[PDB]
Amino acid sequence: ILICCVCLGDNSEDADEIIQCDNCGVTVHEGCYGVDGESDSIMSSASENSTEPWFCDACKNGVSPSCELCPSQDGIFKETDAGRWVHVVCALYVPGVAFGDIDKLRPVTLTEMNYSKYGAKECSLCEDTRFARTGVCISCDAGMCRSFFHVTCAQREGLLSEAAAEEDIADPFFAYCKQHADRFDRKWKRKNYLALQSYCK
Amino acid sequence: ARTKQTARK
Ligand SMILES: [Ca+2]
Ligand SMILES: [Ca+2]
Ligand SMILES: [Zn+2]
Ligand SMILES: [Zn+2]
Ligand SMILES: [Zn+2]
Ligand SMILES: [Zn+2]
Ligand SMILES: [Zn+2]
Repeated sequence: ILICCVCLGDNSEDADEIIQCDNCGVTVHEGCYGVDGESDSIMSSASENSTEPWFCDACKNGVSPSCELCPSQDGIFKETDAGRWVHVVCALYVPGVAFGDIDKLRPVTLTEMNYSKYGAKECSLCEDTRFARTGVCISCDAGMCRSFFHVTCAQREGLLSEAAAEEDIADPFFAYCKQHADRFDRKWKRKNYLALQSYCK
Repeated sequence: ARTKQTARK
Protein backbone atom coordinates (compact mmCIF):
# COMPACT_ATOMS: atom_id res chain seq x y z
CA ILE A 1 0.00 0.00 0.00
CA LEU A 2 1.38 3.36 -1.11
CA ILE A 3 1.47 6.21 1.40
CA CYS A 4 2.73 9.71 0.63
CA CYS A 5 5.51 10.66 3.03
CA VAL A 6 4.47 14.35 2.99
CA CYS A 7 0.73 14.31 3.72
CA LEU A 8 0.41 10.61 4.78
CA GLY A 9 -2.53 10.15 2.41
CA ASP A 10 -3.06 6.94 0.51
CA ASN A 11 -5.15 7.99 -2.49
CA SER A 12 -3.30 7.52 -5.78
CA GLU A 13 -4.96 8.50 -9.07
CA ASP A 14 -3.89 9.23 -12.64
CA ALA A 15 -3.99 12.96 -11.89
CA ASP A 16 -2.01 12.69 -8.61
CA GLU A 17 -0.05 9.46 -8.38
CA ILE A 18 1.94 8.31 -5.39
CA ILE A 19 5.36 7.65 -6.92
CA GLN A 20 8.52 6.10 -5.52
CA CYS A 21 12.15 7.15 -5.66
CA ASP A 22 14.11 4.27 -7.18
CA ASN A 23 17.23 4.95 -5.07
CA CYS A 24 16.18 5.86 -1.51
CA GLY A 25 12.67 4.38 -1.78
CA VAL A 26 10.65 7.37 -0.54
CA THR A 27 7.05 7.54 -1.75
CA VAL A 28 5.25 10.82 -2.42
CA HIS A 29 2.25 12.29 -4.21
CA GLU A 30 3.36 13.89 -7.47
CA GLY A 31 1.30 16.89 -6.35
CA CYS A 32 2.95 16.95 -2.92
CA TYR A 33 6.41 17.31 -4.51
CA GLY A 34 5.89 19.61 -7.50
CA VAL A 35 6.49 16.77 -9.97
CA ASP A 36 2.89 16.52 -11.22
CA GLY A 37 1.74 16.96 -14.81
CA GLU A 38 5.27 16.66 -16.21
CA SER A 39 5.90 14.91 -19.52
CA ASP A 40 7.39 11.43 -19.61
CA SER A 41 11.17 11.39 -19.30
CA ILE A 42 13.49 11.00 -22.29
CA MET A 43 14.81 7.69 -20.94
CA SER A 44 11.17 6.51 -20.91
CA SER A 45 10.63 6.86 -24.68
CA ALA A 46 12.81 3.75 -25.08
CA SER A 47 10.97 1.25 -22.90
CA GLU A 48 7.60 -0.28 -23.76
CA ASN A 49 6.68 -0.74 -20.09
CA SER A 50 3.87 1.22 -18.46
CA THR A 51 6.25 2.94 -16.01
CA GLU A 52 9.44 5.00 -16.04
CA PRO A 53 12.13 5.40 -13.36
CA TRP A 54 11.96 8.30 -10.91
CA PHE A 55 14.42 9.85 -8.45
CA CYS A 56 13.90 12.50 -5.77
CA ASP A 57 15.95 15.72 -5.81
CA ALA A 58 18.34 14.54 -3.09
CA CYS A 59 19.23 11.38 -5.02
CA LYS A 60 19.62 13.36 -8.26
CA ASN A 61 22.39 15.26 -6.45
CA GLY A 62 23.94 12.21 -4.82
CA VAL A 63 23.28 13.28 -1.23
CA SER A 64 21.53 11.71 1.74
CA PRO A 65 20.87 15.05 3.38
CA SER A 66 19.88 16.38 6.75
CA CYS A 67 17.21 19.03 7.19
CA GLU A 68 17.95 22.62 8.19
CA LEU A 69 14.70 22.63 10.21
CA CYS A 70 14.65 19.33 12.16
CA PRO A 71 16.86 16.33 13.11
CA SER A 72 15.14 13.60 11.05
CA GLN A 73 16.89 11.84 8.15
CA ASP A 74 13.82 10.12 6.66
CA GLY A 75 11.22 11.50 4.28
CA ILE A 76 11.71 13.60 1.18
CA PHE A 77 13.76 16.79 0.73
CA LYS A 78 14.12 19.91 -1.42
CA GLU A 79 17.30 21.93 -1.96
CA THR A 80 17.53 25.45 -0.59
CA ASP A 81 18.85 28.46 -2.44
CA ALA A 82 22.10 28.16 -0.44
CA GLY A 83 22.69 24.52 -1.37
CA ARG A 84 21.32 23.04 1.85
CA TRP A 85 18.22 20.85 2.29
CA VAL A 86 14.82 20.89 3.99
CA HIS A 87 11.98 18.42 4.22
CA VAL A 88 9.01 19.37 2.09
CA VAL A 89 6.81 18.91 5.15
CA CYS A 90 9.03 21.14 7.31
CA ALA A 91 8.92 23.90 4.69
CA LEU A 92 5.12 23.69 4.48
CA TYR A 93 4.46 23.88 8.22
CA VAL A 94 7.19 26.22 9.50
CA PRO A 95 6.07 29.88 9.36
CA GLY A 96 8.02 32.21 7.17
CA VAL A 97 9.23 29.44 4.84
CA ALA A 98 7.85 29.56 1.31
CA PHE A 99 8.53 27.84 -2.00
CA GLY A 100 9.99 29.98 -4.77
CA ASP A 101 7.92 28.11 -7.37
CA ILE A 102 4.65 26.69 -6.05
CA ASP A 103 4.07 24.53 -9.13
CA LYS A 104 7.35 22.59 -8.83
CA LEU A 105 7.92 23.35 -5.09
CA ARG A 106 11.49 24.56 -5.65
CA PRO A 107 13.70 26.00 -4.48
CA VAL A 108 13.33 26.91 -0.80
CA THR A 109 14.76 30.25 0.31
CA LEU A 110 15.43 30.30 4.06
CA THR A 111 15.90 33.70 5.70
CA GLU A 112 17.79 35.22 8.58
CA MET A 113 14.50 35.13 10.49
CA ASN A 114 14.24 31.36 9.94
CA TYR A 115 17.79 30.82 11.18
CA SER A 116 17.23 32.95 14.28
CA LYS A 117 14.61 30.41 15.43
CA TYR A 118 17.17 27.55 15.41
CA GLY A 119 17.10 25.73 18.73
CA ALA A 120 14.82 28.51 20.10
CA LYS A 121 12.10 26.15 21.33
CA GLU A 122 12.53 22.70 22.82
CA CYS A 123 10.80 19.93 20.86
CA SER A 124 8.43 18.22 23.29
CA LEU A 125 8.17 15.06 21.11
CA CYS A 126 11.83 14.29 20.33
CA GLU A 127 12.68 10.71 21.24
CA ASP A 128 16.43 11.52 21.27
CA THR A 129 16.72 14.42 23.70
CA ARG A 130 20.14 15.29 22.18
CA PHE A 131 18.27 16.84 19.24
CA ALA A 132 15.31 18.50 20.99
CA ARG A 133 16.93 21.93 20.54
CA THR A 134 18.16 21.54 16.98
CA GLY A 135 16.24 22.95 14.07
CA VAL A 136 12.97 24.87 14.34
CA CYS A 137 9.82 23.86 16.25
CA ILE A 138 6.27 24.75 15.35
CA SER A 139 3.57 25.03 17.99
CA CYS A 140 0.08 23.72 18.60
CA ASP A 141 -2.45 25.93 16.83
CA ALA A 142 -5.29 25.55 19.40
CA GLY A 143 -6.07 28.80 21.22
CA MET A 144 -2.95 30.05 22.96
CA CYS A 145 -1.50 26.58 23.58
CA ARG A 146 2.27 26.82 23.79
CA SER A 147 3.34 23.26 23.03
CA PHE A 148 6.29 22.97 20.66
CA PHE A 149 7.57 20.22 18.37
CA HIS A 150 9.59 19.61 15.22
CA VAL A 151 7.35 19.27 12.18
CA THR A 152 8.59 15.74 11.52
CA CYS A 153 8.22 14.78 15.20
CA ALA A 154 4.59 15.94 15.08
CA GLN A 155 4.09 14.09 11.78
CA ARG A 156 5.09 10.77 13.37
CA GLU A 157 2.58 11.33 16.19
CA GLY A 158 -0.23 12.00 13.71
CA LEU A 159 -0.55 15.70 14.62
CA LEU A 160 -0.13 17.45 11.23
CA SER A 161 -3.35 18.49 9.49
CA GLU A 162 -4.17 20.23 6.22
CA ALA A 163 -7.38 22.15 5.68
CA ALA A 164 -9.42 21.22 2.62
CA ALA A 165 -9.12 23.56 -0.36
CA GLU A 166 -12.82 24.45 -0.06
CA GLU A 167 -12.21 25.82 3.46
CA ASP A 168 -10.25 28.79 2.00
CA ILE A 169 -7.94 29.16 5.00
CA ALA A 170 -4.92 31.18 3.83
CA ASP A 171 -2.46 28.94 5.70
CA PRO A 172 -4.14 25.50 5.42
CA PHE A 173 -1.30 23.70 7.28
CA PHE A 174 -1.77 23.45 11.04
CA ALA A 175 -0.91 21.19 13.97
CA TYR A 176 -2.37 20.40 17.40
CA CYS A 177 -0.61 18.83 20.34
CA LYS A 178 -1.97 15.50 21.63
CA GLN A 179 -4.06 17.32 24.24
CA HIS A 180 -5.92 19.26 21.54
CA ALA A 181 -5.79 16.87 18.59
CA ASP A 182 -8.68 15.20 16.77
CA ARG A 183 -8.48 11.60 18.00
CA PHE A 184 -9.86 10.05 14.78
CA ASP A 185 -7.48 12.05 12.58
CA ARG A 186 -4.51 11.08 14.75
CA LYS A 187 -5.53 7.41 14.50
CA TRP A 188 -5.48 7.05 10.72
CA LYS A 189 -2.41 9.32 10.40
CA ARG A 190 -0.31 7.21 12.79
CA LYS A 191 -1.62 4.11 11.01
CA ASN A 192 -0.46 5.42 7.63
CA TYR A 193 2.80 6.59 9.21
CA LEU A 194 3.49 3.12 10.60
CA ALA A 195 2.61 1.44 7.30
CA LEU A 196 4.98 3.89 5.58
CA GLN A 197 7.78 2.91 7.99
CA SER A 198 7.27 -0.82 7.39
CA TYR A 199 7.07 -0.15 3.65
CA CYS A 200 10.46 1.58 3.34
CA LYS A 201 12.63 -0.06 6.03
CA ALA B 1 9.15 4.44 -10.35
CA ARG B 2 6.44 6.57 -11.97
CA THR B 3 3.64 5.59 -14.33
CA LYS B 4 4.09 7.14 -17.77
CA GLN B 5 1.42 9.65 -18.76
CA THR B 6 0.94 7.63 -21.96
CA ALA B 7 -0.32 4.75 -19.78
CA ARG B 8 -2.68 6.97 -17.73
CA LYS B 9 -6.41 6.82 -18.48
CA1 LIG C 1 5.77 27.41 5.38
CA1 LIG D 1 0.86 26.55 9.70
ZN1 LIG E 1 0.73 13.69 -0.36
ZN1 LIG F 1 15.55 9.49 -3.34
ZN1 LIG G 1 12.82 18.62 8.52
ZN1 LIG H 1 11.72 16.64 17.75
ZN1 LIG I 1 -2.24 22.19 22.28
